[PDB]
Amino acid sequence: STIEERVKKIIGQQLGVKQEEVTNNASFVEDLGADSLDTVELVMALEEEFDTEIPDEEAEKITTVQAAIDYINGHQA
Repeated sequence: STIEERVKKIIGQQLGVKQEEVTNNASFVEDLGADSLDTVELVMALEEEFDTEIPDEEAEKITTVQAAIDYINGHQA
């Protein structure tokens, strides 16, 4: 669906990066660098995309992007 294909973007923009280096198994946080506009942003995005205030507690599990997908999918599957 148009959830993941967009997720990458969210992380590709939110975190602030290009639209190519975005994969489905990269700890953007440490891997790349998301210690400011990581969740604080991703949340809103991933939130606007549907509705799920991804809490840091659970955000630490979405360090990457895929998790952010399997997460939004693990809710409405």
